[PDB]
Amino acid sequence: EQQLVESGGGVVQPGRSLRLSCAASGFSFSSTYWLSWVRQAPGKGLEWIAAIYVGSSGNTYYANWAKGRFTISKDSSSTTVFLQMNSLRAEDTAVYFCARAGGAGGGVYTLTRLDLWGQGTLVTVSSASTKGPSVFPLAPSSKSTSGGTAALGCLVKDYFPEPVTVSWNSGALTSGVHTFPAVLQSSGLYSLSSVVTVPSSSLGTQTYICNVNHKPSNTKVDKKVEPKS
Amino acid sequence: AAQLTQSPSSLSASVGDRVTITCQSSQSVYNNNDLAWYQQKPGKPPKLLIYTPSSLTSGVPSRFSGSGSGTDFTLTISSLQPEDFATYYCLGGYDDDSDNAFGGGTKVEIKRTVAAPSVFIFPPSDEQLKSGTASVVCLLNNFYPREAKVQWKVDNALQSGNSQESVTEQDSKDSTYSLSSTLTLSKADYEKHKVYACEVTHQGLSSPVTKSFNRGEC
Amino acid sequence: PWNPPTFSPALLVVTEGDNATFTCSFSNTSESFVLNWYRMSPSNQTDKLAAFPESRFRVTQLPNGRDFHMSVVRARRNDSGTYLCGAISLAPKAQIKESLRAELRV
Repeated sequence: EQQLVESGGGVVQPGRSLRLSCAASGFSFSSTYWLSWVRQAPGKGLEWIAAIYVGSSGNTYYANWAKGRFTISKDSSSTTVFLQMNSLRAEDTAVYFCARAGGAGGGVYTLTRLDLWGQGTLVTVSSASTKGPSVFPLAPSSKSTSGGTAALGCLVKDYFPEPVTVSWNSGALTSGVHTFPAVLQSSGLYSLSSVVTVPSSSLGTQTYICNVNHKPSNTKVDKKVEPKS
Repeated sequence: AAQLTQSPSSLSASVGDRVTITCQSSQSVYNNNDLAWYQQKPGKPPKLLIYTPSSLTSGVPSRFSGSGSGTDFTLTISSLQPEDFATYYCLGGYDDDSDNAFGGGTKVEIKRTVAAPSVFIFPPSDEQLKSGTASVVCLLNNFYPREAKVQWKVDNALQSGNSQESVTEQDSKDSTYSLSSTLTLSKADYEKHKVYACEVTHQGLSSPVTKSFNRGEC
Repeated sequence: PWNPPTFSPALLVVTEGDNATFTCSFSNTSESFVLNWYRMSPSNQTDKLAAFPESRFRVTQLPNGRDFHMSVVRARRNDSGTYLCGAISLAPKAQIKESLRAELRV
């Protein structure tokens, strides 16, 4: 029943600040416990930021690179820990996890013994503004078919921020679907591709629609993908 | 200042194989064993596997073991299971906790037979062309291993800086990869030229393969 | 090299209604720390009974600096069981080191 839940993520503009929260459930902050913030940029590795002793003394511990730009603090009365992030820069876009160390019965505890984690919250540092994608068909042609299988798909271009979901035929088509990681373009907008491989004999007998959802912009697109003349 | 180096950055293995991942520190970790290993799966938080200073009574199957003391550490998976393919991270603690850091991680992926990519090319849609922008995409499907080189050519001029790509995780049925590359041009530039070519270099090809089209030809 | 505290003696035998005193020794290292007194329950869970920075279970520091008296005031027969102490260091290095366990008999 013990839980950590991170909140406060979202779009923040470079050079500004953001405060994140870690709300704990199932235990009290009196002693034996430290809460840590750990981050992970899209597609990269884990990175430890800082930790705080929950309990009266409130000692803080900061990674060398984070000192003077991040501030960690606590509120025992609502079992919540805070991470203050200043002078935000683009490389700070990441998922931010809080993790707990400590307890009793385990013999030895240090800050490397992080045995309880939240799901993390996404912070994107960017000056772009919310924009729904343009959905374009990747039409199946002789140049996309081989050995009984044809490739078709949807290009979901120029949206902000993450995420977007794609499905095919309202969810009836699931085998052969490959949706790719998005790419961040120099415009500051994202773009991704979703392709499905289907029998060559089905084209012209079976219709294919990709269903694109971008909730930040309240965009919903059904794009029929068919062969071209 | 402590720097923690993890090797290799990725490896491929089959179920049943023994894998060793090593982790080496600039300076001795605290009390010579303040070091842990973590498993992470896509979209999921990391999970503690090994806590060296007091080996866990948790649910690590016997096949996981850590060794090493001071500055060099090893994670061994003696009989790799399907659920073990994941990324693994070491985490070092030091006399000053301000030095604590993760290693860069080791991705353990599924080994298979080498397989050359199927390559497909898609011209920009007529919908997008009305908008003033042209995106041409090149799809690489069913290949192994992951390393692949996509080179765009426009009228046999080799493109740089106007394309981007991304790769799937290993395919759930045959453990291959797929790759999507997008070359993006202005409509004006797209309509100045004729031959759009996607040239692919991969281990499974004895020499590079090219898929191309002439705009206005179909 | 971990040097965990000690919990003296491995076995107290007492009679019901009697003062029972364990003694937990956390060598030197007295600059920023908390010391917990635990009892294990049937299910191998750890229950805090008192702590040095702080009435049936009293923890009192000794003149030594390093030695601590951890004592049950009115012994009982269900107060009986297995105990240990935990040293929580906050500086220079964040740490918990637990003692080995000892038995109370009464």
